[PDB]
Amino acid sequence: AILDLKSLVLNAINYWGPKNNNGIQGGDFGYPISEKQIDTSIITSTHPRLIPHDLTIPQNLETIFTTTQVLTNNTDLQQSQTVSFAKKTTTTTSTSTTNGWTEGGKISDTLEEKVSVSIPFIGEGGGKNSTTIEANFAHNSSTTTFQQASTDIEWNISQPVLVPPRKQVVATLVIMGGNFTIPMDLMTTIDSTEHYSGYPILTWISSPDNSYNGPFMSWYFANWPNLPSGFGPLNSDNTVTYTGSVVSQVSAGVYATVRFDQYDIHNLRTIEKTWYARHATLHNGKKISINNVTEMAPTSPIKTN
Amino acid sequence: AILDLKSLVLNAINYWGPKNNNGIQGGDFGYPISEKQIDTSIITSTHPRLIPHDLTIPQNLETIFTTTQVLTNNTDLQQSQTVSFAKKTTTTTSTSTTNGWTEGGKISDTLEEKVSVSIPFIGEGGGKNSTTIEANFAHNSSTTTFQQASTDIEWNISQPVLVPPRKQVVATLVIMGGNFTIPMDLMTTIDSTEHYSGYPILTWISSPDNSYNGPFMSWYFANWPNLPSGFGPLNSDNTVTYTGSVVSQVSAGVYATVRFDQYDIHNLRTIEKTWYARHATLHNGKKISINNVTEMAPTSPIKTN
Repeated sequence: AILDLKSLVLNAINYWGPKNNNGIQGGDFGYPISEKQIDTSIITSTHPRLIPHDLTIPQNLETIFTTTQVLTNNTDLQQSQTVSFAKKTTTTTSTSTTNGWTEGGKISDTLEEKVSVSIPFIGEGGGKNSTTIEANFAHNSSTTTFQQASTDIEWNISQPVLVPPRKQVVATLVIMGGNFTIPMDLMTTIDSTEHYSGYPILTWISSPDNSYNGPFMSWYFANWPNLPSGFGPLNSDNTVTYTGSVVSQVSAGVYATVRFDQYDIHNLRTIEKTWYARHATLHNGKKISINNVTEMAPTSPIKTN
Repeated sequence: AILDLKSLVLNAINYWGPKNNNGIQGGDFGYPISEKQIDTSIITSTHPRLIPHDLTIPQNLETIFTTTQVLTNNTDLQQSQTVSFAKKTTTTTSTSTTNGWTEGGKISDTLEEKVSVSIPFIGEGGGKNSTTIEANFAHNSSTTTFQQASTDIEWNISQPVLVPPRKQVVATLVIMGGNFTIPMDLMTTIDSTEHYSGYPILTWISSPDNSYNGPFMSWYFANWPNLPSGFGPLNSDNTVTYTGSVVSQVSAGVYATVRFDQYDIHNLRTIEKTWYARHATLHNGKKISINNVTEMAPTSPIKTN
């Protein structure tokens, strides 16, 4: 859930009040105090960090783009030709907070973070592969509403291919992608715009006639016996880190292959020969063995001793 | 357990052999082959990484060192004196592999890694605190035997203290430490000293007369249907990462305080007054509010509006 930090602060104040006056020397604030006697607008959220719980089970992929290039040689000499693809695709992430916090109902501005996430994946025919993708993730600890972010990438594939005399070679680019659900921790640190004696002031406590006030320091929040589980200990700078959580839905292209089909130039109905470029290209630009993502186990010759 | 990678490699070879000869073009290796027909000594373990599963429950501490310094003023003028402590302590870690692997029973050389680990801790009186310690961890994926490592640190505490006329002030240093059990992942990557077509060769397969051989490439290991769970997919460089595990026992000093007791110089039997230095010192050298680790809630004055 999205916890109401203002309510929790009020509850902590009303716990300590009758016991030690929240450390304030003097005053009659009239415990239990009303929410009208505090003002938590000075609370800040700092150092936000998404920490993915990286996927380990190889994920299924689907074709997300396919296109062709036609290469022709109507001469009697073999020609070294070059096939080049340049395709822009957009990775999308949709991130929703499961556990988070808000100061009294306030919705903070959504922030964006680049995060590296593991993408284990299955090739055509069932091959198991591992890679990593860096993508933009939007996040907002104050609401469960989905936060969208886009990351544009470019698939740049260049390939020399030997085109025999009187042949047409068709090159087919296929990009495989998937939809992945990635849970992450979302840590945010509670601090304040105001401090006293080294402690964030989570609110001032006003007397019922608003004539005087005293500060509510973070020590009293961190050490409040009924503090909910997601709130951490006092940090070395007297802030308190909340360990929240999100789930992100990630739609991304993962790898691309190039297939070649050769035809007699006079008969473009019948494929004479088919083969793949020896490497596939990953999202992150790395090249991997084509055998890893197709039904072609790698072969080798015998060696004499 | 410590898996026998040599046995697993043999099993993978004998799975694929009758089906596609492990991709080797020709030869009669006589499946199922004997362990005598392989040699996995070329397998390497690379990129070892300890990844702690960081502790979140604040841990209990005990006094691990205490010493004193005596400051004396037999004059009629207050004196600003300085108390200084310099104490060396040694953090120890003892790390045992739960899940790992060995090549045929071989025990690799133990390696050492500096790792940062979270240390949530409880102060005197119950205060909750958070810190981090960097320490040496020894690790060895090939054996369950404990691997020890030491990390020396220095506690340097310097404090001016105002000593009234005709008083003795005794400064007592107390260092609190604990014993923590930290589970970690231990990732190691399987590679080889030899490669063919971009793939690590996990072994050569020899004919029964040792007259010829063919390479067993990593593709066949990663895609062997009975591969045990800890072995990952093919990486982008055709290696295979094993996700192993260790448990480490960590003995470390966490924080230090300095207490002052004041006596009339003529009566060293009766404490007149006691107070603490306003900050404690952490293992990592940072200073924290003394209130965080003692039974002294922070106080504040009232402010007029």
